[PDB]
Amino acid sequence: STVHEILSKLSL
Amino acid sequence: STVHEILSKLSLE
Amino acid sequence: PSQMEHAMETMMFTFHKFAGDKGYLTKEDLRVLMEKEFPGFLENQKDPLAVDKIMKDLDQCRDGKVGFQSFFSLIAGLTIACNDYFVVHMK
Amino acid sequence: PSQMEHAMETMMFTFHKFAGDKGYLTKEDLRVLMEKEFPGFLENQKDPLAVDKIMKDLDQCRDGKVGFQSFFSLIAGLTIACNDYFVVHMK
Amino acid sequence: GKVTFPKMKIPKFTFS
Repeated sequence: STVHEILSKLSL
Repeated sequence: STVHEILSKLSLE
Repeated sequence: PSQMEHAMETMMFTFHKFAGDKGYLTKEDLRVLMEKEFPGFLENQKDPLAVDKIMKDLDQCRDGKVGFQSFFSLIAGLTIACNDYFVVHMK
Repeated sequence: PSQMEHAMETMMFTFHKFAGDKGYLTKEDLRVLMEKEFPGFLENQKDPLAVDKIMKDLDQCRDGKVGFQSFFSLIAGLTIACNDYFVVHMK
Repeated sequence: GKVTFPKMKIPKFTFS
C-alpha cells in the first residue's frame, strides 16, 4: 500500500 | 515455494 | 518460504502470466501488464503513450520483444524511484 | 494493491529492515539478510566465503556500503537465475 | 545454474 501511494506521485 | 526450491539448486560465479 | 522468496516468485509468475508460452512480452503484453498491475502509475502520467516511452528503452535491440531480464529492469527502475521518494519523505 | 505492488514493497521494506536507519547494508547486514531470506541458497554454497564474494561484486564504490540499487542488483541476479532454471526444467 | 550479479541497465523515473 505504501508502494502504490508512491507510484501515483511519480513520472517518466 | 518454487523459487525456494530453485534457489537451493543454484551456485555462484 | 521467506517473504523475499514469495516476492521473487510473484515477479517471475507475473512475467510468465502476461508473456505466455512465447516466453517474452510485446508492447501490448507490456501495456496490459502495466494496466493490470500499475494502473495509478499510468493514470498519473497524462500521456496515452507512456507504454511507448517505456517500451522504447527496454527494447535496446529493436526486436519488439521484452524478455524476463529486461522486464526485471522495469520493475527495478520503479522500485528504485519509489524507494528514493520514500527516503526523502515517508520516514 | 496489485501482486506486483505487494512484491515491490516487500523488496523495499526488506532492504530497510536490514539496512536500519543508516539506510545501507554492511557485509554484516547482507549476511544476516541472506541468512534469513535465502538460507537454502547459502546452505548449498560449498564456499564459506560466498557472502564475502557477493559483497565484493556488490560493493562497486569499495566503501563497504551497499545501497538499494545494489541490493536490487543482487535480487536481480538471483531472480534471473531462478527464472532461467525455471524455463529450462519447470515450465 | 550459475548466478551472476547484473550491473543494470535501469530505466529511470522521477519526482521523487
